[PDB]
Amino acid sequence: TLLDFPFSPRGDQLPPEIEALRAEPVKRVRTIAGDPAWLVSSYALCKQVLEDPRFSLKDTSAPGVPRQYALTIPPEVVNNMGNITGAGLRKAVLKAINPKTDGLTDWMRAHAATLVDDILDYGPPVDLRGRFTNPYAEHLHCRILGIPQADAPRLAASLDIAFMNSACPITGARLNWDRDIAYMVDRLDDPATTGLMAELAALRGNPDYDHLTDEMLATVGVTMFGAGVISTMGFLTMAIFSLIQHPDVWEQLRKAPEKIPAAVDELLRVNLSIADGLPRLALEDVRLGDVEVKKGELVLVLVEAANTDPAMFPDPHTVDIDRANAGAHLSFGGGAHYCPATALGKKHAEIAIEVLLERMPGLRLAVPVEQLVWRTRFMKRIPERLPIAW
Ligand code: HEM
Repeated sequence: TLLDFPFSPRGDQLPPEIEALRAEPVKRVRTIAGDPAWLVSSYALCKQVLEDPRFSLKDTSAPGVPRQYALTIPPEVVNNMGNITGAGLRKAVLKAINPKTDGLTDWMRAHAATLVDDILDYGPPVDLRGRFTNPYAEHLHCRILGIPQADAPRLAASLDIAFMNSACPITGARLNWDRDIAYMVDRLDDPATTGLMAELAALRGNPDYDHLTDEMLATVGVTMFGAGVISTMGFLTMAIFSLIQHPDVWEQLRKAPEKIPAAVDELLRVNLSIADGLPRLALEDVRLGDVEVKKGELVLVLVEAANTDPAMFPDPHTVDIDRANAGAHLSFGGGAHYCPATALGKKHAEIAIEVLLERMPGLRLAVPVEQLVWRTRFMKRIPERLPIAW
């Protein structure tokens, strides 16, 4: 029957399957859920799908439609950012994730210094994921949300199930969802709560927002923490791994730290942290390249193939931190559903790389690359541990 998608959980190299997709930039695949989908792999056609309102994100959660994998979340939260905007909270949300809000940029530089010094004090080797990228990501999201740093562990423990890419519903996902919601409701009335959750609590009783239940405000906190932490931890872990795989680039940034912002664009382009496709349901019959896509069919945007399309990025496998169009990568999506937290994502990664170059310039892998354990059937490619020495 059909070519199975996805291809490999290994994040050390592009799956070999990508090369054969170049002759068939729209190809029918069988998904994890066992459903047909169109896998789109050229930069031009991926951009077209992301920018065209005939390709719906919201409709991928409708009942009975072809799926990539099973939902771990209630259906209505697939269009989270739209339910957020619709409810009048967009302003509060966009403020909390702005890296210029309440000294957030200064806090990230300061806290990254603390986490790396704690690692330096213990000596090598350490698991960089467990001891740096996890807490750096989780603590950022505790600060944004206004909840205690000490609660990061209970909320992060959910994400190993929440972002699974499973053929079947997961009983653990519903139990974790209900527990994290109940926790976030408790934070609304907690006198200690600050940040986004304190601003969301304050809207209650404001006549305009009588439609906003405690569960609905709690949904904003839970989904922001989950999406934000898995994305920042996933990307940053694999951006550092890419710098370990390209020591010449690590060395360019040691001598030229002013190039770090541009280097993060080029790492967004080549990193292999995305293990799935960006899903869209066709609202209408659309010709996409050579393929007549039918109304109600599932389309998957393959970011890692788009970002290495030589038509758009000549010499695509070269990591060039001076690449003029590095910024045109699809790793933050595009069109109506473009990541709203790109300023924070970039700044978070820039600062971590800056602090590691300054305080741990001899950073290297502590194990043979083949001894990494790649997480299977998960939305991200990540090594369970990233053992490093210096
Ligand atoms: C740091 C690296 C990050 C990466 C690589 C990343 C990547 C992405 C991508 C690819 C999408 C588009 C999904 C699609 O088109 O179907 C997206 C959307 C989104 N991201 Fe990010 N993201 C990052 C950080 C964050 C953070 C820190 C937050 C914090 C709250 C966040 C919240 C969201 C939300 C709510 C959406 C949905 C947008 C919508 O439906 O309009 N992201 N992200």
